[PDB]
Amino acid sequence: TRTLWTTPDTSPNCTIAQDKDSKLTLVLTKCGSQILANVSLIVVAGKYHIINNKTNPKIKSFTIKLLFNKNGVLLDNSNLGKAYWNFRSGNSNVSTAYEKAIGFMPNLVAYPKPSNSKKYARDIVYGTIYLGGKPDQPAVIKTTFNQETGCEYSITFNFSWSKTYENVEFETTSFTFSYIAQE
Amino acid sequence: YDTRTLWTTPDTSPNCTIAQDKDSKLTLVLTKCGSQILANVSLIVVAGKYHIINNKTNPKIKSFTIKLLFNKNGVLLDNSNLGKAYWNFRSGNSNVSTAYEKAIGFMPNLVAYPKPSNSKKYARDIVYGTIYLGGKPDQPAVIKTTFNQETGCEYSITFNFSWSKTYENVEFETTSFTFSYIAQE
Amino acid sequence: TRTLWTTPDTSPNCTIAQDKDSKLTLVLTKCGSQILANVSLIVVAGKYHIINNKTNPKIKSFTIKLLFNKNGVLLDNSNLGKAYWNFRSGNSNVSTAYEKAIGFMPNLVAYPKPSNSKKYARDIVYGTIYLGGKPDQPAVIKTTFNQETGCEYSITFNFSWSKTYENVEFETTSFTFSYIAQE
Ligand SMILES: CC(=O)N[C@H]1[C@H]([C@H](O)[C@H](O)CO)O[C@@](OC[C@H]2O[C@@H](O)[C@H](O)[C@@H](O)[C@H]2O)(C(=O)O)C[C@@H]1O
Ligand SMILES: CC(=O)N[C@H]1[C@H]([C@H](O)[C@H](O)CO)O[C@@](O[C@@H]2[C@@H](O)[C@H](O)O[C@H](CO)[C@@H]2O)(C(=O)O)C[C@@H]1O
Ligand SMILES: CC(=O)N[C@H]1[C@H]([C@H](O)[C@H](O)CO)O[C@@](O[C@@H]2[C@@H](O)[C@H](O)O[C@H](CO)[C@@H]2O)(C(=O)O)C[C@@H]1O
Ligand SMILES: [Zn+2]
Ligand SMILES: [Zn+2]
Ligand SMILES: [Zn+2]
Repeated sequence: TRTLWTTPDTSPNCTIAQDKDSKLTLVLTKCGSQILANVSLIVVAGKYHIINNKTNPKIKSFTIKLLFNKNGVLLDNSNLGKAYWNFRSGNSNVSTAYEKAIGFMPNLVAYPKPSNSKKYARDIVYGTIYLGGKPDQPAVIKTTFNQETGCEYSITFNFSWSKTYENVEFETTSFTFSYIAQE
Repeated sequence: YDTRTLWTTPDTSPNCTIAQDKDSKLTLVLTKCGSQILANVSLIVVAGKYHIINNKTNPKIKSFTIKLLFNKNGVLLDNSNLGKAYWNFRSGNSNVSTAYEKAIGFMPNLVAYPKPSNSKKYARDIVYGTIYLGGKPDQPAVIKTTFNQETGCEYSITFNFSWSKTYENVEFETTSFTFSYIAQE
Repeated sequence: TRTLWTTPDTSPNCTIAQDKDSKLTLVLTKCGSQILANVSLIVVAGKYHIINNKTNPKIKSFTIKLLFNKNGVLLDNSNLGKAYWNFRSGNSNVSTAYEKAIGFMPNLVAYPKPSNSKKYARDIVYGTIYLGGKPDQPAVIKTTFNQETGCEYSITFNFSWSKTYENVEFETTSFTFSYIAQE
């Protein structure tokens, strides 16, 4: 129960533009009050698989959202599929879907839901990853905690780039970050 | 201090003094993962000289420092910029009710990061990161964290915030950054 | 056995271009399914000790390799010397070489060895460190998992820079990252 993850294989588990067009590899490891997170993305098909901004000047970003209920269970309207998001067992998952993962949720006092109170930037982490592992192909991964509506907690990953990439496949290096846990 | 968390609490009540009393909330979370401490930090400035940055009217205002000084037992000293009242081991979204007396396992390692001396000062006692003001991607600032370089204490963690862009009336409140350091014990 | 490391003093323990020309400080802490890593480097002598790209325009990168066998034991072709890598015991290392550390190896499903199949970028993490701690002296540390031959697992650090440095001592700030563990 110390690690929630997508499993480390490369089987598509995420829908960005079309069904199962990407494998989001996400590992959440609970280190007490902080969750240590490691993430990467491989797009395998669809609109975001091969980026060509000469042809499509406007395709410059996309978002992957993980929505969770009060028990920390993933809601089906998340881009990530519920099928293989579970507690780890070896290189796979436990046989049964979990019913509670509140200790992996982002803290609501640190990262409040939208309200009419002042919105602070501490609920965002910025990182840079590299497409195809090439140092001159950076893309920004912006992670935001608890800013989606229709859920009790949320983790969203926005990927964007500013260079005019020509036939660059969207598959990334890995990024680590952490966040304060709800409990 | 097996896997405990030493923190500032996650609320937004000012707990730090940069230029004037209680002008900011430093949110700092230190979690012990054996020989390394996993740290998560962000800063909200609410008043004073560093609250709203205008480098067109004040081009020389480009950096400031927040210092956490600790004694031989890992206890935070009162002359640190961070206040002592809400820096303690975590209990729910708050702190345990007794001030801690020992936290040596959360201190930066003295062999990895020696106190100042006339021996060579190696760069490994610094970690650099970039955070963003207001969560805007076009508003970077550098957070430089240095271990054990202050005097008047046994251990120290110093945060230096600086920026090179010429900001015009930009509120200094930041995104979060994670780093780790080698623990003393 | 929760931390494998190099002792964080300044005694040389690594051979880049000549014997014991550097001190790699590496700490690997097992946080369950993820290893939390912290690395820095001091070059004390030889070719990479003082960088002068006016004198040597093409000296712009070097690599430090850690190669491990099936039991997670460091192999002698690694740049890091075997006498310097062991589980922590206070501020030093245990007195006898360890026999197993498979739980510290980079996961082979997440990071496969080279083969005929498509190679994904998720087996790389990029970071930037700073020479002499100066903010205007960045160098890239690229860390790759399980891409070397002659071993069962590997962690390799490639240090490179794009600026023309003139008489700059190669000793760095520290970088943290994590990776998915084998067991
Ligand atoms: C710690 C850090 O982030 N260092 C940066 C560094 C500093 O921001 C700068 O030296 C502070 O004055 O900048 C580096 O890039 C320089 C580069 O920055 C671009 O944004 C700008 O468009 C260029 O004109 C040029 O200034 C540097 O090498 O000094 C990068 C380094 O990582
Ligand atoms: C992994 C990394 O930090 N990548 C950098 C990248 C590399 O440092 C560089 O390409 C060598 O591999 O540099 C990036 O920035 C570039 C500058 O170094 C260069 O001076 O100017 C470029 C544009 O003219 C560019 O800005 C890059 O290639 O995009 C930034 C990237 O994070
Ligand atoms: C979150 C992050 O990486 N932010 C970058 C920022 C963004 O990449 C960019 O604003 C998105 O469009 O870019 C910064 O640097 C800019 C350069 O990428 C650009 O080519 O030139 C700009 C000046 O005209 C600027 O230098 C930025 O906006 O400051 C750097 C920042 O870290
Ligand atoms: Zn593809
Ligand atoms: Zn304000
Ligand atoms: Zn010398």
